[PDB]
Amino acid sequence: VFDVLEKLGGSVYKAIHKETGQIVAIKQVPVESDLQEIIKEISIMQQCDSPHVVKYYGSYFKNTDLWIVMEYCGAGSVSDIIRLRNKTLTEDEIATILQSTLKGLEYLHFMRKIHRDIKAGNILLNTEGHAKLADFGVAGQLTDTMAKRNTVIGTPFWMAPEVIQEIGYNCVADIWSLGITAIEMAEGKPPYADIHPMRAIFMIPTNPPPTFRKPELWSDNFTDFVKQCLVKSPEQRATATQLLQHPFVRSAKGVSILRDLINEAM
Repeated sequence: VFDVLEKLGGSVYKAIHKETGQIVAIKQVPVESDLQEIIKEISIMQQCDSPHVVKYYGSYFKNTDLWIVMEYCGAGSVSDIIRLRNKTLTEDEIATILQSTLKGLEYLHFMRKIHRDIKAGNILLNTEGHAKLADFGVAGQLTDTMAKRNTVIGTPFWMAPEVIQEIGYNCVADIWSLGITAIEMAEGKPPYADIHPMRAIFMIPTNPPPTFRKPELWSDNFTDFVKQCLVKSPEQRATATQLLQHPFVRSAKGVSILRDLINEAM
């Protein structure tokens, strides 16, 4: 049923679906492990149907292992691509990638889900250059009787001020994480990266919004895009829908402009 090839990363494999020839990824996890986040991730992906979100195809038991079958993203994460090439991204490459990422967020947020771990390591590119959100293992779900989440969770440098403070928060926590991700893609690491993450988390609520390390390298469009994402007040912060109309994003080139990037990395 599945013809497993090489190890890409328990662990991840490339495989063919012998009934279609379609390539998939199969994550192998031993059943006797902590499956808490695997369970949450799959429950969230099962509810999603979007070309900007990694798809889940199903699960199997095999010799005391659990095999999870998922959409295959050939180029890997944006973070991998940056390491492989040893180069940060250009304004155009970032505008294209984040346009698709924002369509993913617009979809999730309409569906009442907060990803909670947006960062370059969790945006995946397929070989045609289409970005997809992955890794839903700490995602939150809003409901009728729960209009805010309050769990302090995510990855420290990318966490929104309101997520760190005790107050509840909603989907726009992800928009803060996206601004940090824009900086990470342009500069190679998030603000506060050289300081202890348990120290940085206490600074995030009290400090002014982060800026670019070298403001002179970047256009006014890109500079303004990051400013809007990183508005400290959650109630004032732009939505994903609104940011898709931002001049930095709405004029983004087609995915053809990432062909250099993928080819070089792969």
